Amino acid sequence: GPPSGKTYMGWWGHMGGPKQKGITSYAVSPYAQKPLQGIFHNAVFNSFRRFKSQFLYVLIPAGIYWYWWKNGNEYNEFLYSKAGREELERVNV
Amino acid sequence: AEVTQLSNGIVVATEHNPSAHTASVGVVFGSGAANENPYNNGVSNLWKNIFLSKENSAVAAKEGLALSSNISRDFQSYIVSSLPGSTDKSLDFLNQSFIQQKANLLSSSNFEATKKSVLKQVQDFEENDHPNRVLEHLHSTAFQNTPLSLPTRGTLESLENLVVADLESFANNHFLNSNAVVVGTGNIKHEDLVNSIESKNLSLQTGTKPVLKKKAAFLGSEVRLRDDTLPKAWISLAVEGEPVNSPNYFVAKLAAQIFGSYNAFEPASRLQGIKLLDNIQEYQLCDNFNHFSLSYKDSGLWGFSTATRNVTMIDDLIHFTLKQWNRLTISVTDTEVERAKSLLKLQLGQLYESGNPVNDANLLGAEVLIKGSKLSLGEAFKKIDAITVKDVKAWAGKRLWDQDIAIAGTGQIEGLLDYMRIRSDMSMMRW
Ligand SMILES: CCCCCCCCCCCCCCCCCC(=O)O[C@@H](COC(=O)CCCCCCCCCCCCCCC)COP(=O)(O)OC[C@H](O)CO
Repeated sequence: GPPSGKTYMGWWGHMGGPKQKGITSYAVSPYAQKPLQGIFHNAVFNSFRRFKSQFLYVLIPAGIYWYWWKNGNEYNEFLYSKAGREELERVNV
Repeated sequence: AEVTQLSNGIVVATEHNPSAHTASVGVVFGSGAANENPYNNGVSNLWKNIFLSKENSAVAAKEGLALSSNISRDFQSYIVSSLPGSTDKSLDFLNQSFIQQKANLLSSSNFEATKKSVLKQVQDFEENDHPNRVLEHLHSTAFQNTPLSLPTRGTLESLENLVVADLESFANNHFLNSNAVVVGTGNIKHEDLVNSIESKNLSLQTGTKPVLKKKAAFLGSEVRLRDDTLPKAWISLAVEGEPVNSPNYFVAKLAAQIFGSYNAFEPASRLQGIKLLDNIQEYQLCDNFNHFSLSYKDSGLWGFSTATRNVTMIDDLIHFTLKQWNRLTISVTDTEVERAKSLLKLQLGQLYESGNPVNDANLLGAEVLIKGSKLSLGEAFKKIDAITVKDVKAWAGKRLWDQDIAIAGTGQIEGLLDYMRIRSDMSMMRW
């Protein structure tokens, strides 16, 4: 319809990307491909690599917060198991 | 007139024609750019340029005779035109050039000069000629891993790789007696029939040409030589065609002729044709049409080539043409069949009976090598009057209905749908 305002992209043919020249692509007509043959092996290798690149980012924060929750709970058993009779006073006073 | 053929190793075929008065004689080999490994493609064109480098001075100075050559895929020929009374000296030069002497021609400095000239020519072709480059890339991407996709003039690295060893190997392995045929198109009758069968006129290497293992194939693919600096956009399509010596060649030719060609800037070409021309005339879409049916010994290529400037509507331009192909494969009117018959008769009579004997000799050699005898105009007309709407429908059902296609493009092809929206427009409608 009517032209729009300022934009960082357009439509097909005039998207607005950087000018480039010298790139060649290909394709193999997926009908004549027989696409998947080692799907289980591909999945195994991809999962291995993805886990290899992200060791600590999942193991560390969950571990530290499990430790924090464990500390809170164990303080609770030091208090809230037939023992509050002699520590609730010092907690609340 | 009718042609006469005989064969004792060498085949002598003549098409006598008193209408013309420029006798010609040459040699057509059955091996071209389709029988060479991709190690160094540029050998046949290198030989062609070698023949077109220094013997031109010899033929011009010694007597009156002009020589020319052309190699496309397997019609490698070296035609030597002449005057009607100079066929003897023409064959004398041919004999002195292609058996002995064959050493002074392959001089070193001459070889590097020819190599530089060929490198410059191929670089110029790659830089400038887009409409033929897209077709060459279509050939390259339609026959992947097969000696039918490599370009007919080679690549830069292929030309710069080898020097003399593989050239002489090609000469020894493909310039033989098995697949060599002489031609006598022009204004001669029977002297060619005898002069070729002579003690002095023999061809070296009376052996056999090596046979390839993987003959040919066809798989859909894409190539996108996207150079957005170029103003226009050149794209092409192709479907598995039909080789020569098949009882459907004329049917495919008529199917190609039905849609025909079109030029936007020519008023005559804008005022005829079929429904798709009106559909693309309503909203301007493209400038050129070229419906082709390329046929070689091993396989064929029936497709579509075009060039457009309205880069935004490439999808519409492709969609209309594919829908018209589907209309052809579902329902054809007899009036367009009759007009296609007449147009094909006109174009084939123009092509097979042009005034230049060089083209006639090339066609005669191409027919003789893989046929054994040329098919005259009358028989072609007889075989084309039998083409019917049912035959065209049955043929298009097998070839144009859910078959692999290959697209080659360059320029500004941002709007070109990659592979699925361009292939799923054949059998996914309300059939
Ligand atoms: C009160 C309803 C009355 C009928 C409604 C008709 C419209 C039905 C669809 C309703 C909205 C669905 C949302 C998506 C619609 C677009 C689908 C689309 O784009 O898919 C194809 C188009 O699908 C269609 O819609 C095509 C059929 C047109 C139908 C026209 C109206 C028919 C009305 C009869 C009833 C239809 C509904 C039946 C429901 C069971 C694309 O292929 P193409 O052929 O357009 O691409 C060609 C390309 O350029 C390359 O060649």
